[PDB]
Amino acid sequence: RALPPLPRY
Amino acid sequence: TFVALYDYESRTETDLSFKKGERLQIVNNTEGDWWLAHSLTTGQTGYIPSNYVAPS
Repeated sequence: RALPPLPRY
Repeated sequence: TFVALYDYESRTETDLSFKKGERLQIVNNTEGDWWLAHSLTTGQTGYIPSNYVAPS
C-alpha cells in the first residue's frame, strides 16, 4: 500500500 | 477529531477521498500509515492516509 505521493511541492 | 492536511484523491471504492479543511472522525490507527476514519456528513467509512491528516 505505497502511501500517496504527497503533492509534489 | 483529525483534519485532512492534504487532498486525498483515493481511486478505490474502499477509501473515501477528501480535501483539505475536511474533518474526519479517526477510528483505529497506531501501527501502519493507513487509518480508518468516518465522515460525519453522510455516514460512511473511508480509509484515510496518515500523511494527508494529523491531530488538530
